[PDB]
Amino acid sequence: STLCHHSLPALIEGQRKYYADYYAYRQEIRSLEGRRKRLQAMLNSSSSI
Amino acid sequence: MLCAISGKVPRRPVLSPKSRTIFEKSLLEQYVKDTGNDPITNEPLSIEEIVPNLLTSLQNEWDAIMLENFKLRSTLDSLTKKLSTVMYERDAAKLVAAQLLMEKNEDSKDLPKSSQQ
Amino acid sequence: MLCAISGKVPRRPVLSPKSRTIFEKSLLEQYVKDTGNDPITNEPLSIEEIVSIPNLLTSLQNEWDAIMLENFKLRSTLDSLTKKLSTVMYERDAAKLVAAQLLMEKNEDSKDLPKSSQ
Amino acid sequence: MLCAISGKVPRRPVLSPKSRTIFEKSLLEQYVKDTGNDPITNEPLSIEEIVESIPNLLTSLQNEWDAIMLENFKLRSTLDSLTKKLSTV
Amino acid sequence: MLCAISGKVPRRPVLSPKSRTIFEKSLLEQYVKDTGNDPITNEPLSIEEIVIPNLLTSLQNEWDAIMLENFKLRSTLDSLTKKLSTV
Amino acid sequence: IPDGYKNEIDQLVKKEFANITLFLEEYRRKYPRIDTSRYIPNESSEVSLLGIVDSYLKHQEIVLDTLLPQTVSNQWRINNDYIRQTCTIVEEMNIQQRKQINDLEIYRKR
Repeated sequence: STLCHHSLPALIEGQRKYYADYYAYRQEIRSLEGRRKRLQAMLNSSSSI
Repeated sequence: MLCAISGKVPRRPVLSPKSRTIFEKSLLEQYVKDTGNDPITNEPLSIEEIVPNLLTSLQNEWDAIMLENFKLRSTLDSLTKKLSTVMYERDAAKLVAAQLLMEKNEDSKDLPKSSQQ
Repeated sequence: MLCAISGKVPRRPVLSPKSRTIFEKSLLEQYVKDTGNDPITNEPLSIEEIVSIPNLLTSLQNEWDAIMLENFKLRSTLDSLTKKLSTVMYERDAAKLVAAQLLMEKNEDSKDLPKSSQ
Repeated sequence: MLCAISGKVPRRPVLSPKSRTIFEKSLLEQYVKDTGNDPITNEPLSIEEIVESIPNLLTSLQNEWDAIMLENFKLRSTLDSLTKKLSTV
Repeated sequence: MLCAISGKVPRRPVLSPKSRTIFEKSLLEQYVKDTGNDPITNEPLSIEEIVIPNLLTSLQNEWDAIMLENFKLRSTLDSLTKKLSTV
Repeated sequence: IPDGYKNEIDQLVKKEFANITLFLEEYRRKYPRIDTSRYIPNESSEVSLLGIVDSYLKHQEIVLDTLLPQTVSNQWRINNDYIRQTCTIVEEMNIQQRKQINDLEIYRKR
């Protein structure tokens, strides 16, 4: 019983699920190029002035 | 309830002790007298060689109970998993606003203090 | 050690050769007859492919109580997720519109500073 | 149609070659494991020798076990009585 | 609980999909590297190839045992009955 | 701010939201079906004989034959060992998930 409850909270109810959060962070890798690319073009116009 | 030679309903179901398959006494006897062999397996055979549900129902209904619990659990985890990716990404996207808000606020004070002078 | 269907401790465990997972024979034999495919991976799989007093009254009563109130409460859990899986997606799309509205706001404020110099 | 041990309809019947008699695989194996013999003829036989509403349903199974327990009891006290309905003779 | 090859408690159990039996990964891996086969059945196997109910079954044991109890009384009745017909 | 900016942004998100089997399920209402409460009580003076023999003797004989000890604790401790093999396997997966979870966060950090 104790072991079962612990496993349920610990393996099924948490660590496997956190992987989804990691995937969400992973979309992240793609928002950064978009973040920088906007900043890079915004910098280019500032240089002209 | 069928013989394995002619395909009739056996009135006198005899079986061969080489390959377990219920024949009828007349047909198997005619096959032996033709050639001493079993008709299905072609093994040696002679004439002398020839010779609770309530619990089962309780199993059958349980078999469905397990099948139902599986499909119910799959959608549980698979759907709730989309809940986790949303909640993480939502508060993540929420931080975009907090950063965007303060920057938009900085532009206004900067431009208004400059446009003033 | 457990079955990958019912959540049992199998009496006659059998493993499928397409997807290495141990199922109790009666439960896997049922699934093949229903639809001939592995339940987990959805890959083609066949049957050949596999490799008195308290007991009547108190214990049996509790087993059908535990099954009844569990699946009913489990059906209640599934409804709540569908109830507001919707509150998640709506609040998400609501945030998307804020970001899109702020994205036009910020760069435009930042571009007005660049124009101010002139 | 009927296994000559329990009285059930066999779900995996097996026949003994020493004596022509279709048993059930589970019951015949138990008898051989006790003593290597056939239950009818007492001939030397081995294992290799063999050739292969709902809430009311709860109370029904309760009554059926309740009935079989008495049906087994009544059949043994009668056996014992005949022993002295024979020993007295 | 045990590894069929060595007879130890395997610390990394991997079940084969040709002959269903629990082998220790480190042991079976060497067996495959020797020759691509399963040790028991000698069937071909590669490294990639390696990877309420209890209460109801109890009631079968109850009835299955009681059915034999009836035979002990049915068979003895057939002998005591004929130790009576001839008497 | 784990107390200001989240509360601020939540209000802005809030404002954009201001803009936009039969037997089993019935038993769930909270009542288990009654079983045979007969065998235990009975009565010597009272009614029915079968209850005495069609309820108590044969079951007691089956009980005394069932109630056992021949194997004793050996059969119990053998199953206790199996439970320990089952438990350790779960915690090994807890580790494997723990490593890969921290490993993904590690890549994000850079």
